[PDB]
Amino acid sequence: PSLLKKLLLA
Amino acid sequence: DLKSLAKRIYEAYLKNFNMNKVKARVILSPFVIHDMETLCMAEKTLVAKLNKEAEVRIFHCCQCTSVETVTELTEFAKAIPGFANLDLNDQVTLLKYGVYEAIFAMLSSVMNKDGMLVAYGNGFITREFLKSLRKPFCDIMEPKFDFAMKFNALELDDSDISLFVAAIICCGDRPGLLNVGHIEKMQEGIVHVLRLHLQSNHPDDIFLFPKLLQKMADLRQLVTEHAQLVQIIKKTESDAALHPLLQEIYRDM
Ligand SMILES: CCC(CC)c1nn(-c2ccc(F)cc2)c2nc(N3CCN(C(=O)OC(C)(C)C)CC3)cc(C(=O)O)c12
Repeated sequence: PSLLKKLLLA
Repeated sequence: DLKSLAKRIYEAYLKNFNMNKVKARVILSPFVIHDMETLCMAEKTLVAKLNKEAEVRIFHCCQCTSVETVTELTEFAKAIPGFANLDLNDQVTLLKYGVYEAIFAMLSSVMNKDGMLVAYGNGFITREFLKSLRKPFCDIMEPKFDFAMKFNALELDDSDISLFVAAIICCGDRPGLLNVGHIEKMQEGIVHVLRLHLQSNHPDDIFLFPKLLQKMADLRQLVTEHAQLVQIIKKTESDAALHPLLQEIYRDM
């Protein structure tokens, strides 16, 4: 799991 | 709904970006950093203490600004109608290749011929002082100033730039995209709305839209050459530890 996915999933 | 697309994108622009053109133009009309002395003077008040070379200090401050802007660009893209409906992998691909094109486009709003704003509008570093730095740190912002000088001559406002940035993010040309036809449809709507907005906002320049199309191609080339400078620093500058989010963005670009 990638950091860009963290900003998109929030 | 495409009737309220320009208004919604402009509002998401004003909502998510701490710095815009009308705010930067107000400040540019604010401590000045023009040498090593004024740089240390500004850092005594705007940076917290918890040692590195001045070129690495400006490097870390600039890359930190990019990290916050990526977060703002992520939230901005979420407010674009249809973006949240895409697959999660497609949303990652659009942001990965789009953020730095939008960042250098938005960078023009805080740039003039003599320098750029830093530290959220609290500082102003001069163009010559950036060129007076050692290589390769002095070769970073110079091509961005050149792009900004031609881009600022178009005299766009925040309403124009908001649609321009939306068109940059919603680009069906990014490598590895899945729903290419639907993203192309999203781009078509944003570009068409941008076309009408440019016709209403800039009736004195009926060829402004093809000018902006060329700026999109200029930004992609400016980013690809910028990524080559990122790898030079990553490989030959140990003190310049690169942010993990920026590591993930530049990787496999
Ligand atoms: C190439 C390594 C890389 C580190 C990943 C880097 N090194 N420098 C640099 C270092 C020393 C210096 F003397 C001038 C520059 C950089 N400046 C950037 N810019 C872009 C956003 N930034 C802004 O203010 O963004 C708005 C206007 C609020 C949207 C100004 C700084 C962006 C990056 C970047 O690739 O991440 C970067």
